[PDB]
Amino acid sequence: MTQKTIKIGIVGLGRLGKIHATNIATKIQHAKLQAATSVVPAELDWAKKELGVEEVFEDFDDMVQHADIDAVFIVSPSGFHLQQIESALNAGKHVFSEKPIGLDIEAIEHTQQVIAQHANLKFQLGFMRRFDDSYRYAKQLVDQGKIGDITLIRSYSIDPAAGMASFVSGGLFLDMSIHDIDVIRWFTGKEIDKVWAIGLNRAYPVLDKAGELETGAALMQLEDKTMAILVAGRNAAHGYHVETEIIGTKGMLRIAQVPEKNLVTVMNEEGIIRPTSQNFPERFAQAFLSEEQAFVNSILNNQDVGITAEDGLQGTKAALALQEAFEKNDIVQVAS
Amino acid sequence: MTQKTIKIGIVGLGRLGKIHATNIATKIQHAKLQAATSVVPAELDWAKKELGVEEVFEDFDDMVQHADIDAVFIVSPSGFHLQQIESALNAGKHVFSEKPIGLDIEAIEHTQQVIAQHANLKFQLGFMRRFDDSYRYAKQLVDQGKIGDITLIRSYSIDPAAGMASFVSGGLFLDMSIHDIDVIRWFTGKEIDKVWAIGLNRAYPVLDKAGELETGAALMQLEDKTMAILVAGRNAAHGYHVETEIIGTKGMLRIAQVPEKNLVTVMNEEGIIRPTSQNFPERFAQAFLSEEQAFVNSILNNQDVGITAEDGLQGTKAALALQEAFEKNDIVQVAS
Amino acid sequence: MTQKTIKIGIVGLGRLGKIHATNIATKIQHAKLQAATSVVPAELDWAKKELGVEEVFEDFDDMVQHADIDAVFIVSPSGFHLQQIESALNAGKHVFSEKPIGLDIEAIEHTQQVIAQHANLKFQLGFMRRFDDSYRYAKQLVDQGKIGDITLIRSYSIDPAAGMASFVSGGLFLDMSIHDIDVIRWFTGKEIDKVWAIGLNRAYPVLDKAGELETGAALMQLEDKTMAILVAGRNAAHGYHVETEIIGTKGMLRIAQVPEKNLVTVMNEEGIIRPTSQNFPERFAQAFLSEEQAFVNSILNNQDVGITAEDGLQGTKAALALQEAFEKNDIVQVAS
Amino acid sequence: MTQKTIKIGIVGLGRLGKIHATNIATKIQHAKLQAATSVVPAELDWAKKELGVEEVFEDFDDMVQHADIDAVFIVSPSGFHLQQIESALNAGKHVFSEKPIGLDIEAIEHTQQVIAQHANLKFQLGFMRRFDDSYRYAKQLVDQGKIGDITLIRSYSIDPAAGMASFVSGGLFLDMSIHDIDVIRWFTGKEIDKVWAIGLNRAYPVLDKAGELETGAALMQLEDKTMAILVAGRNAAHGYHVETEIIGTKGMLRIAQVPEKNLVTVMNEEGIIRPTSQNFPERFAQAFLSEEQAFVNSILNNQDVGITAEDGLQGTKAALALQEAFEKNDIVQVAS
Repeated sequence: MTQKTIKIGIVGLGRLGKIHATNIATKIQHAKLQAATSVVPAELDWAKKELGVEEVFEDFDDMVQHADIDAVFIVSPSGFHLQQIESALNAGKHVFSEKPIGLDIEAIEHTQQVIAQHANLKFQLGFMRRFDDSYRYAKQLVDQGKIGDITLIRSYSIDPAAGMASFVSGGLFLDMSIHDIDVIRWFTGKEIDKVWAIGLNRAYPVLDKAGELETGAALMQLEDKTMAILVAGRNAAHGYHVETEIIGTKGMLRIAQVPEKNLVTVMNEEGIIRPTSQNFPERFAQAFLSEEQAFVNSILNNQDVGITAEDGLQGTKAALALQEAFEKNDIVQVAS
Repeated sequence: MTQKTIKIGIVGLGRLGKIHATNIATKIQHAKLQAATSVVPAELDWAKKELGVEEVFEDFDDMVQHADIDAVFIVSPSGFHLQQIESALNAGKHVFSEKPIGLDIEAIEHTQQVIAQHANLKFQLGFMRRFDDSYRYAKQLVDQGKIGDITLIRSYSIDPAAGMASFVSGGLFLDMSIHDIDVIRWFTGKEIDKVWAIGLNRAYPVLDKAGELETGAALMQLEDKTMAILVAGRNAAHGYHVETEIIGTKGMLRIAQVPEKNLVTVMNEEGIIRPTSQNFPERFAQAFLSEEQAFVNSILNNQDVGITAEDGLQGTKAALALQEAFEKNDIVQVAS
Repeated sequence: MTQKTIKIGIVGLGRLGKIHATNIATKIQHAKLQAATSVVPAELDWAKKELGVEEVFEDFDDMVQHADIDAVFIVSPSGFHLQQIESALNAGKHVFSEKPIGLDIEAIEHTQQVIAQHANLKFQLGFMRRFDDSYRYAKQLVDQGKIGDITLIRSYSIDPAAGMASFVSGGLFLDMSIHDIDVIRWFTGKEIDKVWAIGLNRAYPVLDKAGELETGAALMQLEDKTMAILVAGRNAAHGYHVETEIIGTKGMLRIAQVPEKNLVTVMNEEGIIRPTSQNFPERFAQAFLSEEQAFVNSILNNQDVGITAEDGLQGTKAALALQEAFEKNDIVQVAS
Repeated sequence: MTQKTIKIGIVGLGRLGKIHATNIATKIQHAKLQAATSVVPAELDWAKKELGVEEVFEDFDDMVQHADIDAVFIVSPSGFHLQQIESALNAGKHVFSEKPIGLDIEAIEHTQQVIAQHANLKFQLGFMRRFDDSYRYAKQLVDQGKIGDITLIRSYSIDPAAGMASFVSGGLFLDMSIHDIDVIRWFTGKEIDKVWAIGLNRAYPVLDKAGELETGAALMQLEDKTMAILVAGRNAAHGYHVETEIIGTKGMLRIAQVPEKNLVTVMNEEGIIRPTSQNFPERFAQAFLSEEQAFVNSILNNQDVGITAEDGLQGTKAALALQEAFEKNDIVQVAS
């Protein structure tokens, strides 16, 4: 009977890897988590015991050469994405890769070429916000012309204070802002021209010498003089604050003005309380499932999803520009 | 020059009396707080020292007979309203009276007659919600036909838990619900036919034997089979909860769905917080000022405000019906 | 390998039946939609074509006698639930049944006996709100003692005006309020003693003669003098309004104070807009999936879910009491 | 009897001037609107007829030399503020001046000297947001240490689209952002070091050649590397959007996240609607009254309010810096 099962091998079983692994194994239609790769033995025992993964590997190339798989999910550290993407494509496997695509512009361009040489194989980057129901609803309003042309986008990505102690990386803007950059490109269809970024380690000055930032902000000018504002942070007291505001000529919208946990309002001595989502797995649970299913369906239906290596390239380049602008404390042109 | 100063004498310098007194003396245009009556000497010294009241009295009839006043504000305990209303009108004074108009239906009707015999004098009852900006905005929407005919009104009046200790009266529904009854009559233009009320002293069972209630609820059927729901209480943990919901054939609205204090949203470890108004003087500050100014302006302009003794009568009767329904634990017809 | 696949046969392929069918076939782990029963041929072709159901039946007893199934999902009209429950249990099948369990108290008690005689088989009623994330969050707060003892519950179930034209049944309270009754019992652990219900057909008087109601309201007194308020309706202009408020001695909460569609806020000429969920499949999508998975898992793990025939009985009895109270326009004791 | 009446002369009877005039004449305690100056005769007839102003003048120096006044309210166009401030102080009058203090840094410094030479006379600038109840509530939380040290402030001032047609000035940031600059200085106690501003005329390109901007955005770095973000605009579809967000080390708050008009929520076919405040007189009505009363009380009580010429100077300088940064499309240091 038509359209069978896509067998997937995963690499990277950190927090996010385990979410994708668990989802593929137990929720995603027409998919099997067949293989897993990790350099941490305990992670491979987990894959076998919890998810019943049949083939475990210590090495990614070993998995892609030998495992009974049609596709891979790449959830390794960012420095490994490009080489693993190329290897999987060269072994005839469809590829889902987490963001960022890579860290080095030249290396990324090498991978773009490899991808272009395997056009029959699916390649999808994990910009999961494109699959989130609220982002999609806003995108629809924008596409329908309901707020007119976009004049400004403000996007915030602030991690919960709960993560600061362990955090004390590639930089604040690469870590926190790449989804925001992609959202800006997605909604506008436009590119970013120049940026200025500033930052502070006011709560945790230890990050000064570690090179890092606890909170940063940026102003960006787009190609048609569209404006964008970013805030990125690692120290939100109220939970996981990911919010995107779009201002248009005819209206305005905000996606998660505040990060409401659910439909429950609590009233007590502190006033009126809306509990908040606390972390990315909670906030983006639906989006992760949707992007995984889209990847599997793309293979079965031979239809591209629309999230390209170019989207990856531009994401990384803008983030590098923000980083450079922060270090120089000056305006930087992205194309340079 | 046209339209001079209305000199007012006040009786009752409890919490609410002091608010009206302070407002008349310091905020209200074309008004002077000329006289004050109280059986508490400290209250009269307060009136003299804080507000510069020129004439103090221990007795209301003495004030109305002898003070240089055009009008009175009656803010005494409810059992004194009727006799003070009659005395003031018989002495040629315009009358503002706090709710309730009185407690006894027969006695109230006696006062309605006295009022009818002094039609040249203004008489206004302190149903301040009619002057509140939010209530007025909703009233306007209703009057303009924006929600169609009203099918149901739900109104809550819940005092803050901060007041329970002192509270441990005339009954819960007379105390808390008379404004709600008036709001229902005001918005609908309709009368209440029969009611059932229940109640509980779950947080403070001491009120069982004291006759009182800490929380009560009621269902009411209006003359055209319009529905109304009341909740009254003395134990709100989040502040002063006064909320009115109107459901119509074309739409629905809520006045203070939650009692927002101001425009400030706070985000911290507890989630997203909206601080709340804490007590009636805070919530209804604007309404008190507006009704006081309306009273003064009515006298200067010789124009009736529209809040009549009949509005007072029906308020008290419906509240008595709710009380009776609670005590009998059965449906009571208001007209009986 | 441990714990295989639960094969399910479904009866009833109306709107809700098709949701359960689609979910079981495509989303639920360890489940197969093996069989379907319907008296509408087009529905059986749908089951075969859309979901690949292998065995179709025109008759429920034929399905339960002959299909290769372990369990049934009963989503037929309410008058068929009891007989189909008994038949499935007598044929050794685990049973999920939609609410209400049945319509006749005596007939329901007959089925309770049959259920008691098949204790090895799972029986679960579709009170899906118990599986909804927001309801569960509130339940947790209540269970943890965060609002103290419950003094009052107000619950609204109002269907969108979009459905009125087709609607123009068993009565308004049986149709709309049974989930609310169950929620009240679930949160409190208490039973309902007596009720009064009123109603109106103000937008659609045609329902007067049809016996029906477009909007109704009720006050209920529980066994410990806990209070409850219901509103049920078929004419909400803003979408699907299902809201539950719980007032406790230490706090208060509302589940879906307003029925927010998602995390998107829109700002335009009309003010600040939150779009709303429009219908039950949208609002309770997660809850339906969760209750279906719970049913399958209960069978695999041999662990009862906790939603009993008694919960069904009490749901129907309270709804009948509300109906009787409405028709008599008087207080009715549920136990009578 | 102690503390008499402050007689005030006003200049400028545009929209804002008429608000101050009306307030002083009819609401403010211990104040009389004695005199008015305007070069528009109709405005002087208005002052006489509507407010009963006794002395009208065509010339400001004539008013301050000859009118029976103790103080002035300067609500003329911005280019006249400095010369009118100096004249009033030299004639022994207390001075309230609207923002901005002036437009030219050198000229402003000349006026600062004149002010320093009249220390016995009150001087207050109309930064009314400092008197707004919501801003004051947030200020209190910040002062009490509740959000810790401030890491970022984002402030938006967007005028309603209703004003665009007439608007089609001194620049967008001087017009719209001076209150935001002052708010940033007020809350932080810190100064602004360097800025970058960008802008667009996407809805109304006619403003390109007129020199103006319809929407602009800015990033600012403060002296301790505190961050600030501004958005200024003239084309808000939803009303008057003035919002200030403060992010601290321990928490976050927003003042008017959305510009709620009142406590009324409306539910209809468009979803859940909160109507919005439409213009500055509506939004800041309370603040205008409070700052006027503070000015009068400062004179009566001989106590400075705390809003100085320096606050004015820094407001104008930062706005000029934003303007320069926009024109050059580069980072500008405020102190240069």
